[PDB]
Amino acid sequence: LEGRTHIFKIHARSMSVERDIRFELLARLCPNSTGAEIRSVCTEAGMFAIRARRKIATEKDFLEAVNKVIKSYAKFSATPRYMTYN
Amino acid sequence: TTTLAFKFRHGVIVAADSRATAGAYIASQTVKKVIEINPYLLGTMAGGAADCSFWERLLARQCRIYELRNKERISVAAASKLLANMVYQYKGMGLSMGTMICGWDKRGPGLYYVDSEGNRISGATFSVGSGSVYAYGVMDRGYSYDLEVEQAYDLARRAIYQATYRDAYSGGAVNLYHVREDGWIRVSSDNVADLHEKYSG
Amino acid sequence: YDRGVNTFSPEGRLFQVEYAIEAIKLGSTAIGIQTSEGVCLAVEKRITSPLMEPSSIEKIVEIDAHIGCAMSGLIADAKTLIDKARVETQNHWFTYNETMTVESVTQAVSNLALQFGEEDSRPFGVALLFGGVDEKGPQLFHMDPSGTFVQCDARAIGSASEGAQSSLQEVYHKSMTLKEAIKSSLIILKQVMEEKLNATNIELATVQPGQNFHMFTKEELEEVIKDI
Amino acid sequence: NQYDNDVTVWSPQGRIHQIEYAMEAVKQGSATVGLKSKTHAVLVALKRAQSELAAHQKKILHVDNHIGISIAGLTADARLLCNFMRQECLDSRFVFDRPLPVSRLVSLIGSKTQIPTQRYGRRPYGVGLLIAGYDDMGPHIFQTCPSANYFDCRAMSIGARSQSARTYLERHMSEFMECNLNELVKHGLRALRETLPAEQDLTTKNVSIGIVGKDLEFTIYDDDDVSPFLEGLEERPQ
Amino acid sequence: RFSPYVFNGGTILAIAGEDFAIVASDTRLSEGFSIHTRDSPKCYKLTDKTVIGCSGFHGDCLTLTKIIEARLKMYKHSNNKAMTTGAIAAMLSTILYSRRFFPYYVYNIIGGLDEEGKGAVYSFDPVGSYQRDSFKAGGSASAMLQPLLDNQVGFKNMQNVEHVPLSLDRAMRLVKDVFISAAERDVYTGDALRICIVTKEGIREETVSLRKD
Amino acid sequence: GYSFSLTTFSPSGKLVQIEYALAAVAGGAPSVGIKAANGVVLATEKKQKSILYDERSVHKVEPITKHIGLVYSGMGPDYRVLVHRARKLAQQYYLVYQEPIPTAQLVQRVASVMQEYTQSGGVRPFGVSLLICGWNEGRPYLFQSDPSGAYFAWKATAMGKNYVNGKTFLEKRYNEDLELEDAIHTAILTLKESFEGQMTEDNIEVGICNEAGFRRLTPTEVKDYLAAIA
Amino acid sequence: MEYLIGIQGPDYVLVASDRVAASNIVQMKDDHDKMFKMSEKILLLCVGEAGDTVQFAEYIQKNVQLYKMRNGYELSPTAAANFTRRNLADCLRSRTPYHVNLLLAGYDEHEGPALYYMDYLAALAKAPFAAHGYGAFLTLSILDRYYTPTISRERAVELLRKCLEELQKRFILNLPTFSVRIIDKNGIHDLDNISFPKQ
Amino acid sequence: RYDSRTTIFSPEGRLYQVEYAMEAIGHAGTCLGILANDGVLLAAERRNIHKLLDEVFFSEKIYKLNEDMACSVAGITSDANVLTNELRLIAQRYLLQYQEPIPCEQLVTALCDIKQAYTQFGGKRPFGVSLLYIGWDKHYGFQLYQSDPSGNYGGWKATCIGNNSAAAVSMLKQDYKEGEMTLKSALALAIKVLNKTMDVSKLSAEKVEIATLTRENGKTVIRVLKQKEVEQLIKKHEEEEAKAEREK
Amino acid sequence: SYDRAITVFSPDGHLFQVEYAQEAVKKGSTAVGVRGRDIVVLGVEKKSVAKLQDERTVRKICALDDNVCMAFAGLTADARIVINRARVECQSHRLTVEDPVTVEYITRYIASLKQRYTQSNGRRPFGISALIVGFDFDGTPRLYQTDPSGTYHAWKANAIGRGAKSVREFLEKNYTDEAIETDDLTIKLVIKALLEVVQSGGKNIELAVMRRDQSLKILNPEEIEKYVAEIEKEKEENE
Repeated sequence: LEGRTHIFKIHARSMSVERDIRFELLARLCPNSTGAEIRSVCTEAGMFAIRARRKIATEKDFLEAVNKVIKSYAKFSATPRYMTYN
Repeated sequence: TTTLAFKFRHGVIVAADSRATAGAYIASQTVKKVIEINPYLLGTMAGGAADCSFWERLLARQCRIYELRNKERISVAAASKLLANMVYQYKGMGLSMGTMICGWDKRGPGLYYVDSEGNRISGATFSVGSGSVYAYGVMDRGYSYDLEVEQAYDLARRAIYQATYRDAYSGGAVNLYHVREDGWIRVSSDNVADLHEKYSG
Repeated sequence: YDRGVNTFSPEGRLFQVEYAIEAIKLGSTAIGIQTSEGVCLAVEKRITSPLMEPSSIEKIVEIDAHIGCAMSGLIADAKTLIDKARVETQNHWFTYNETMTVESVTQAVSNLALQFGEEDSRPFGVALLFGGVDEKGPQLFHMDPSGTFVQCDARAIGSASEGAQSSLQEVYHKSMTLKEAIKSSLIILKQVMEEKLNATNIELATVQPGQNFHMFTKEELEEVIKDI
Repeated sequence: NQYDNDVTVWSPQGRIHQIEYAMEAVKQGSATVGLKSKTHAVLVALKRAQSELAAHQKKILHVDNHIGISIAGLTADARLLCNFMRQECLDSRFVFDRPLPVSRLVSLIGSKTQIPTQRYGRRPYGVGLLIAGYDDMGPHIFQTCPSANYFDCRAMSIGARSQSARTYLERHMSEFMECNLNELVKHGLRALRETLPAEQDLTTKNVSIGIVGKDLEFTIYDDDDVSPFLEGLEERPQ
Repeated sequence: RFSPYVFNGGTILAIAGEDFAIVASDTRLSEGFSIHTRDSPKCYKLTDKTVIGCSGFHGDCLTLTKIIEARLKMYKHSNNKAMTTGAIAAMLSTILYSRRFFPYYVYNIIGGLDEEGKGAVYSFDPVGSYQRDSFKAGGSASAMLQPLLDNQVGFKNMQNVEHVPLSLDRAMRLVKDVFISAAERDVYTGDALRICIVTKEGIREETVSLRKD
Repeated sequence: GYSFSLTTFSPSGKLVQIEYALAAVAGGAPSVGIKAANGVVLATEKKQKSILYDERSVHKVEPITKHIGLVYSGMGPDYRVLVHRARKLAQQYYLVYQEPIPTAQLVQRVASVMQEYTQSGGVRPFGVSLLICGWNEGRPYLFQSDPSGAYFAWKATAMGKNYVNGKTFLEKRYNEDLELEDAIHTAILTLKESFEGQMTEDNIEVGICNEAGFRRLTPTEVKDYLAAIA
Repeated sequence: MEYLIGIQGPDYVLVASDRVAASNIVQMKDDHDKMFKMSEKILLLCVGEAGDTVQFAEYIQKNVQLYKMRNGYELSPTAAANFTRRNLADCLRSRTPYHVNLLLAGYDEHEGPALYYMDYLAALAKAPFAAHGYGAFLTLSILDRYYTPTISRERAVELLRKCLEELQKRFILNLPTFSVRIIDKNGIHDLDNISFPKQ
Repeated sequence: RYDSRTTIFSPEGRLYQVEYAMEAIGHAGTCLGILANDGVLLAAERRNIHKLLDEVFFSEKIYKLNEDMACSVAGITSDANVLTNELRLIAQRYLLQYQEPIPCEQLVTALCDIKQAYTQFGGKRPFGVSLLYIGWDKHYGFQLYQSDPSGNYGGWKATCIGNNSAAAVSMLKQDYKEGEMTLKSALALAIKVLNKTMDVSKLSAEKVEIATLTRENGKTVIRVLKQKEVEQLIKKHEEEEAKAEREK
Repeated sequence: SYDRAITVFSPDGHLFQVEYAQEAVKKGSTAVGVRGRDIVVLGVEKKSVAKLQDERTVRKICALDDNVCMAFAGLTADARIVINRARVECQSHRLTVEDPVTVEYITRYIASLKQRYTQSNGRRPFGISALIVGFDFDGTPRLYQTDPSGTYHAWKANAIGRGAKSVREFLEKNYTDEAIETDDLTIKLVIKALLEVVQSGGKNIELAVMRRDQSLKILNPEEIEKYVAEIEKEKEENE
């Protein structure tokens, strides 16, 4: 989990983000991934930081980055839409 | 043995004796015949001891099941109904049970009368037991719907006093409970001799 | 491989209750804490729709007047266990005039936690958190779909349970107090949840010795939310 | 490998290896030692926990006043045969009104487990029963197996790395017949300590101790009478 | 033809003291016009704070007793603790209802201490109703004993007589006097007396002989 | 406790093992059955595999009722079982109705039984088509079943080797109106049509159904007729 | 014992039962109902073993309603009567028979009103008028005397008044209060409770 | 290792066996029911028209089930014969229950449930047979229904069989009659349907079948009609072919 | 695991045939339903008249009790079994308990029945999803949805079928409960849902209402055509 938090630190410091956010929630959101895919997450939060005019990346830019890459980019854009659990 | 209960404007009055004999021999005088079912339900022992004890305990069980499943207090009519369903399955097999079912409903006062013969009925005044006809005498004399609380207390208390006075089988303590809207309330339990020295003058 | 409940591994058994252990983590989280002052408990609801009525979702039920519960993942088998458990405690009072002890409650469920059988059905997919106050006072219990029960002092389950247990072990000790464990617990909750903490995300479950009844907080809940 | 999947199918080497797989499932449990004197039988197991805040899981449990067992491995089969166990205890204890001889009981256990080791549709049982009993001829230490070939011994030990303790038993089986309860017990924890990695010590909360005697009922201990048994010890020879 | 039921004799006395419970019963065992033995204690020490007395049909007393002890082991080995006295009354009463259509010809009294360490008597009937009272005498001499106890324990039908709490030794004297007096008139009673005393510190037994006819 | 069918549809929709059972029937033997105006003549040509076998032991032409004769298409060990079933079933009709059963009732009931045996799978379907005959109420009848539970009705009907050849030879040779000896005449004419040359009194074996009832003929009168029946 | 009456008219069914639920000494209840709304044109009356009455009303009443919700429309009274008589005929030769005595009051849009009468021995009947109990003798002689097949409903009301007045004359029990229904082309209409000042 | 599918979905969202049952349906003969107010008819196709048969059965597709109700059939024969024995058991059972015949729909729904129990479980082959329903009641008069292996049922006025009858259904949408209950309009109409869609040259009577079901005075009689009126229906319909070739 | 019978959990802990049964639900016709303050209402789309049949037999909406109204998704015959079984069940509750049968009880019956139906061996689960509306306990309007898992769930509005996320997304854009309970906004609200149908064909729309005290009120597609007329009139008023 925490090597992934370390890579969150690596690709977090290497770009313009906001230093008021967390990453353990994202390491929970990443079960099985490479740090290159973590970099794809960080660049995708960069893409939401392009859409809105953002240079201090919020938590939600990473939230939509992971919900993009792992969920809305797994096969199509729909792995969920059933509750049944919660 | 004689129990009675009646509902009126201010809730339900539940009155009973406590004499239990064995034929011609007194077992005890301290027998709580009114089986307290719930904080919101009360039942009687009218014929059969472990029949009323068992079967009313099982019904208290079952209403607990109902209210735990449905998050909701049971009606009196359904409990009397399922009681009659449970008693019916042993019809003719030699069971004495003629109890009274007392409680409060969202519809208001709840009074039902279920027998071992499947004689599940509602009504307003009831009395079961050997000298129960005495209690229909003096109670149905003194009955009104618009009585007060202590009025019904001395009415039913007087009625138990007459019934236990005339019957050879009735006596002991005088248990008096009062079902309200929110839930039942114990009133008192009085000796027959105390109501004798009191009520003779 | 090990495509059934009847074929072990050359190493272990037929990991399929193990597959249900995998099927716990997809469920939402819940945290129970045993304080000597009382066992407190909370859960995350994860409401999706505005039509999704929040009180329609249950996580804490009242088994006994001092016994609550908490589920995981699949709901309906757990509901079967709740119905069975209330039946069996009702048998214990029915035949003993007294409360079944929460441990014997848990073992009583844990007998047919594994009585799965399709001949001579399928295993279950729910971990359970139990809160009670026996004669030994506050009790916090946790079992598994395999029924291998152990008592925990403060257990976190469901999704994100790892850092909840770890950060729990950061903050838990024996001489805790109740409302401290409450606000600390919801600190961990808003750390591990993804939404903004409000009245609708969570619910509380608070058994006490003097407050055996009402394993719950109603809108005081909102006040404790705005107290953090 | 395609033959080595089920109970009924004989291996071309004759060895239906699912029994060996259940043996390995027994080997995944904690280590424990059963032993007896001529007069007193003590069995001592290792408590382990899941987390630090959680309690330590027990293995030793009471069955009868003259019957003690330890366990390792599965739990549902363990509690299953515990209920069958206490069941048969109150069965002949009810009918014959006598305490049970151990051998006939354990024979009923092996015959009980023979059918799920034979028929298709049933699994073998992961079982680590260590058995201390009192018939007319005193203490008995039986051990079990998922192959239902129960053995009698004077002392055994099963679980992880128990072989060091087995060597300790072999080099002190002469010691065990004569000494009375207390020093025999500390021989016992001087068998469990070798199944420990030597960088940590046997603490209070991690151990279960049960003693049955010819005049002593089977009684289990934790942290309380164990601390009088945890004292009077030597350190590990580092 | 075969009758299932037969009367064996017996007489049970239990007194719920203030912090004690005294259960005595004779040891005479007989049938018809033949004495089987003069040694049969109907008192059975269940726990340290529960002793039962059982009369009526003797084989059902034995059978039912063994069932009770088994379920004691079920509760304890299930639940790691002993029963309360009223829990025994509950479970026992369910057992009595469990043979509703083929009853036991057995009377039953449970004596013992409560959780407060005070006397506790649960009377029973052969069908399964029960309660906690102060004193019960079952068996053949049941009507021989109750009104004197009402004069003494309840102090009933007495004018200007205060209610002294009954001490231990006073009650012991009462027990010996009532077993002498009832032993003078009952044919099912005598030759000895098993006396059981439930304290908060243990149960004491005491055997007092009676007349030998 | 298996058998939740065994039969699935083909991707074409057909049922393969039934077609292989029809392959087991058609890859067997040729015999002949002809309905005449008065009765129905059934005939086999039962040659032994060796020179040792007793032909007085096993009998292909078998009555079920005294007015009902029958043969089959396949193997004896199945045939004895389903014969025993049909015998007992006819006894059930006679226990209910106290009356000799019409043949079409055996058609419906026994055909439904074999249809049940096609249904499930832990057992094979029986590889037998039946050749049923009986002179019930004035009209004789001749009914041809299948392994697959259905049935037919023919003026004459054969099965097995050269079944189109013997079938067209009945279509050419036979006609609507014949007699019993005429049906035996064209029955031997279609019997030796594909049989071997060695056809003696013990090879061929004939059972007829007069309106007076079934009559299993003997090799005496078979030797009286088939000794150069033309 | 107790009484009810089931007079069939040309297009109407006039019925009247008691309200009595006595137990052998006293009248425990004087506002009882035995009139059971089976459907919108079909009614049931019952006098028999009081345990069997309620359970039988459960099975038959709820079973009719199960038909009514199930297909979507009401039974004929005839095949309903055959259904109930079928159920008594099944129930009788059993370890638990029922001892109840019945009569049905159906109405059809096609057949008009229909009157049936059962037994405790499961007998079908088609009547112009039917009753139960010991009073049925003293009533049905008079009802036999003043019968008209094509009679108005008010003459049936008045003849019912007459018959009840003779019922207070030479009958041993009390029987104060008699409830009344009427069936028409529409369906069930409750007429008033009928009681009488004796002296 | 021996479960084919027997009770399973496609890994997507459909059903395996029922599709192939419908593949077994369309390769069969063809029946039809017509829009008629005063009774109703059915037309059928004689499979196995080989000449050496007996034809003493008087019905091959038609099964007059209770008194005033019959049914055509398409699919495996004796399975459906079990369904006729069961069906007459159920409606005749209902008659035993009420002394009233069936209202003719709940029978059909019952049989759909019977096939449906084989669709969900039973570990077996369901019935790949679709069939027809005709009758009369007190509430809708003469009725027309269609069975499915899917457990569905169609409340029809003009029915459908498989590939031999798809163009027939296109013709019935093309030649929808309405208001005319005159049976002979449906006789020449159905003679046009089997004249085209059946590949029988000039519509031979021995390859076809017609049976009606008409109300008669409280009996609701069923006419399993003979062949000579079929012959004059052939001559009448080919006379209508002469009327069709008047336009040249 | 594989793509096989209901017993196996996946290596990530799943039951594939559950969602495989949810496909036939998702590939079913669409139906909507909202609760009024007094007049609860619903309607199915895609009647799809095929010119040669009767349609009283294909009516997908019925009742069990007079307080409750039936709707479903997926295939039809399984829902027919659930309807008949639930008629027997609500009638049995009616027999045992003399109270109006409640929605919560019978939905526990149905979802529970699908659950224990699902756990059993070789029994193909019901690929439907029901919509249950009742207003009994003082006429309190309630609608529960189901699942092929068998999870009943209280909503305030619902839409199912192919493309329910679009229609429910419109209902989120149409969730206006501030307009008190003017059943006129219930009428125009169902007219807005049928307006937001995937085809909004105007003739394939079926609707049924209840004033929580009445029976099921089946509408007419000419009053409903007047509702589309005032709907397009208000759409002209938007410009």
